[PDB]
Amino acid sequence: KLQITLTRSVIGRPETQRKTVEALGLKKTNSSVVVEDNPAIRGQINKVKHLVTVEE
Amino acid sequence: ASKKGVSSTKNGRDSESKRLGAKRADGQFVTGGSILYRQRGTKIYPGENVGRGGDDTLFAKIDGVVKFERKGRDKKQVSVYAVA
Amino acid sequence: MLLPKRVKYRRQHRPKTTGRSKGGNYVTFGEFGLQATTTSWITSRQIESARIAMTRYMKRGGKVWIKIFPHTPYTKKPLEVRMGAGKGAVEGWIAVVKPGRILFEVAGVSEEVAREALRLASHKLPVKTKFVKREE
Amino acid sequence: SLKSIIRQGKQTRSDLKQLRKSGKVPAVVYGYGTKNVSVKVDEVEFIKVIREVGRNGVIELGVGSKTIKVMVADYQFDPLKNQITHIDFLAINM
RNA sequence: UUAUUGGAGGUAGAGCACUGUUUGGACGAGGGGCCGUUACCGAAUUCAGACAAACUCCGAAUGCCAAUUAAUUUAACUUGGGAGUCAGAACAUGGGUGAUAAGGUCCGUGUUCGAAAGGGAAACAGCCCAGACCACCAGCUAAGGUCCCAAAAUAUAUGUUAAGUGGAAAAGGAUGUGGCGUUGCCCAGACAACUAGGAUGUUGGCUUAGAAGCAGCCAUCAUUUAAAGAGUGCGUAAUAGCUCACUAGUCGAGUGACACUGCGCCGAAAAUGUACCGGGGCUAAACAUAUUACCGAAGCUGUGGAUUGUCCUUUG
RNA sequence: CUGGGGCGGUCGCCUCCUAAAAGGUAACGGAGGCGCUCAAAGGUUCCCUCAGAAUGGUUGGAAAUCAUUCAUAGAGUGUAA
RNA sequence: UUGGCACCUCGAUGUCGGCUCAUCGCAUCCUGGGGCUGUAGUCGGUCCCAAGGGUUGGGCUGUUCGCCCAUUAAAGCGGUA
RNA sequence: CUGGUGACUAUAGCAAGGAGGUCACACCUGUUCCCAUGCCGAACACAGAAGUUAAGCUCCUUAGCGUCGAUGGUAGUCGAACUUACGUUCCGCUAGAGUAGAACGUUGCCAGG
Ligand SMILES: [K+]
Ligand SMILES: [Mg+2]
Ligand SMILES: [Mg+2]
Ligand SMILES: [Mg+2]
Ligand SMILES: [Mg+2]
Ligand SMILES: [Mg+2]
Ligand SMILES: [Mg+2]
Ligand SMILES: [Mg+2]
Ligand SMILES: [Mg+2]
Ligand SMILES: [Mg+2]
Ligand SMILES: [Mg+2]
Ligand SMILES: [Mg+2]
Ligand SMILES: [Mg+2]
Repeated sequence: KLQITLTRSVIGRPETQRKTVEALGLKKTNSSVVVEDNPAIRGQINKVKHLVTVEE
Repeated sequence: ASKKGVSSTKNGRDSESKRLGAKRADGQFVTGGSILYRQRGTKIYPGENVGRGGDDTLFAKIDGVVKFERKGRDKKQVSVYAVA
Repeated sequence: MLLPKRVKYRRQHRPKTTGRSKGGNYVTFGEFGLQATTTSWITSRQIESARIAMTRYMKRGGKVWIKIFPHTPYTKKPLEVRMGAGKGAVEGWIAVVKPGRILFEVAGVSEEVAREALRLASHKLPVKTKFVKREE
Repeated sequence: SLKSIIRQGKQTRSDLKQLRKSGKVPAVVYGYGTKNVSVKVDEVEFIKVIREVGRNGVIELGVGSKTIKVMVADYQFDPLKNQITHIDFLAINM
C-alpha cells in the first residue's frame, strides 16, 4: 500500500503529466489516494514524482 | 526614408509530401489488402503473403499478423502470417 | 588567407557553437600548442594575423602548423536592406572553435620562445587560450 | 612499482564526479587470469608509479587481497583540466 | 496514463567506409634543365591529424505504431440541432532567416495570457506560486520572505568579501585576498640588503664613416680565480664613464617558482533629479554551506450556507 | 502574394535539404527538375555482368579495336533528385 | 548618423530652416590645476582633473551644413518630439 | 566420410601454406546425332572413357586482411531543480571510437560409404 498525495499543482505543467496525475486518481492539490504498489503504479509515480509525495 | 532595391530568390519550390513509411505495426492484425509500407524502391521487401505494388507499396495478401523481419545482413522484409 | 578551393554549397546554415571540441584536442605535430578555452568563430583573417605574428617572432627558426581550417562560408546581406528576399552573399570563411581545440602548434624552438610566440598569436584571436605541451 | 586500488559497485554520474573531485581515477582491470574488476586508484600515486616504471612498465596492482601484474592498456585524459579521467589495466600473462 | 514485449525510422553524438572539404610528413609510374640523379614530381600510393543542412561504415535519448497484454483512471466513438473562430502575444526550448541584432520574422515542442481573479516579481497581460460557488475578526502551507517601511529569525554553526562588491558589461591588466596541490634553495647559512671584487687574450671576427661587452650579422671560446657574460641595463659619434650578472664577506630563518580553484579590483562617459538595492538603511540586514523555527494566497483544512449530480436509499 | 505599396520576382506539378531518427510542418529559406519520351526503352522465356587500371599488340596516339590479369560496384538504370 | 523592426498615435501626435526663450550632459573650445615630452626660452604635442562662468559680427545659399571676409581668450560637441 | 539440397547478420569470407583420387566431381577425348557460336564444339549440347590430380573441387593449419566484439569510461539525451551562463546540478537511458577478446563456421533432410 502506498499513500500518494498531490503536493504541487498541475497548473503550468505539461498535459501528459496532468494525464498521469488524473490516471493516478488524484484530483485537487493535496488530495490523496491509497493504491497497491506494483511496477505500473511505480512508473506513474516516477513520471510525476516532482508533483507528488509518496508514503509507504 | 531611404529604401534599397532587393533581389529575388530562384528557389521557393517543393513537391507535396507523399506520406511514406509504415502503415501498420509489427504484431498488428490486418485484413487482406491492407497497405503495410509506402516507399520508393525496396527499402523493405515483401515477405510471406505480402505483395509489392507497381510503385513498391507493400501490402498484405491474407488476413493475419504483420511481422517485420531481418532479410540477410543488410536488408529487411515484412510478412503477414495467419492467426491460429 | 585560407579558404576551400571549392565547396558544394556556398550558402550554409551557420554551425552549432555549443558543446565541446569534437577532436583535435592534443598536440600531434609539434612540441607546443595553443589550446582554446572558449568558443568562437575564427576567421581566415584572424588565422592569418596570428600565424604572421607567431612566425615573425620565431624568425623562421621553427615550424608552425595551423590545426584549424575555415571550411564554412557565412553570408551577409547588402547594406541597408530589409528582411527577406533570399539569403545573402558569401562574406567570409570561418572555423568553429570550442574549448580544448589546438589552434596552432610549433616545434624547433625553445619553450620560452614558443610561449612568447603563442602569446603574441593569442592576442590576435577572439578566444581565450592556454599554452600546452605534448602529453605523455 | 606497486599501487593499491579499491573495488567499485554500481556508480551514478554524481558518484563518478565526486570520485574525480576527490582525486581518484576510475579504472577497469581485465585480461589474462582475471575477471573484469571496476576499481578506483589515486591519481598522484598512479602518476608516481608511471614515472617510475615507464609508459609500458609492469605495475603490481593491489586488487582487494590479490595482487595482479598489469600494464596500462589505455587511459582517458581531460586536457582542459589536465586530469587523468579513466584507466584500463591489462593483466598480462606470465 | 503507466508497466512489459515487438516493430518502423537515420536525428543528437560519433566517424571518415562513400561524396565533397582539408593540414603536415614519407615516397615517387614516369618523364623533363642535369650528368644518370639537388625543380615540377603535377600522378598514384602511404602515415598521422581535421571539416559537413542537402556526406554516412555507425548510431542513441525521446517521440511514434501496436499487443486475445496487466495496473490505475474516465473517457471514447456514431448520428442529428445550434455555434463562434480563420489579426494572436510573451516566456522557455529545437531550428531557418537576420548580424549566434530586435519586444524582429517564420516553422517544431511546452506553459501562461487571450478568456484568470488571488500571492510573489517595487509598479509590470504573457515570468514564479496557484485556478475565486457564498459567508467567518479560525488553522496549515506554495512561490517569496523574516532590521524599519511591512507579516515573520537583528536565528544557530563554520567560512569568504572590504569592493556598498552585494545592488549593470568585455578583451586585457594587477605583489588584493582565501583554499588545495607540485616543486627549487636554505643554519655545510638560503631570499633581500650592505662591504669588496666584477679581471686577462680583447678594441673576438665581419660590417661600418665609427661599431671598442652593449646598431646589425657570425661565433660566444681560452687563462688567474675565492668568482666575473666575447656581457644585464644606462651612457658615448666611437671611446670613456656608471651598472648588472657572478663570487667572497656581514646578517640570521625562512625564501622563490609553477598548476588548479573561491571571492573581490581596474577597464566603466549622457543628457529634467539622487536615479543600475522600491526607500530608509546594512559590513551583514552581503555571499557559500548546513540546521531549526516562523510569516506568507481567493491553494488546502475547519464551521455554516446555495445549486446541480452520484450513491445508499421513503426517512435523511 | 509582398517584412507598407509601386517596381523586381513568383503562382500548377515532381525530388532533396531546412524537418527536431513515425507522419506532417513555414519564410520573397538552400538546391534542382516537369508540361515529355519509348512500337521498344513494353510482356515473356533463355542467357549474360560493369566502370577503371596494369601488362603485351600495327595503322593506333594517354584514350578506338584485340588478349590476360586485377578490379564489389566507384558502371548502368530514357529524363532532376 | 544611415538603416532594420512595425510596438503607441491615421473619429490628425504639424513636417525643414530661422526667430524668441532657454535647460541639461561632458566625451572640455577658452579660462583654472596637473603628469609625460623627441619640454632650452617663447611656443607647442599628448594625456589626467575640472561643467563655475564664458564661448563674435558679416558675404553666399531656404537652407542645416559648408566655403569665405574680419575678429576673439575661445569662436566646443551633443540631448531636451 | 563423400555427395546432393536447404537454414542461419562472413564467428561462415579473403589470403597464404599443405594433402587427396579405381568409387564419385572434374579436368579430359571427340563432333555422327539433338543442340550451339552476331566468328569460334571456348561456351551451350550431345557421344565417350585413353590420360591426370596440374587446375577446379574437397579436406587440414593459421589471426596477415575482412567479419564479430565486451566490461569500464566518455559524448548525447528523457525528466526534474537552478539558471541565462557558447550553462550548472541530480536521476534514468546510454552510444560512436577504441581495448580485452571470439572466430579459418554451425546445423536439417536425402542417397551412398
Ligand atoms: K584573446
Ligand atoms: Mg553532428
Ligand atoms: Mg509556440
Ligand atoms: Mg479577443
Ligand atoms: Mg505556520
Ligand atoms: Mg514586523
Ligand atoms: Mg478553495
Ligand atoms: Mg518593415
Ligand atoms: Mg519525419
Ligand atoms: Mg508581428
Ligand atoms: Mg482624438
Ligand atoms: Mg571629465
Ligand atoms: Mg564649464
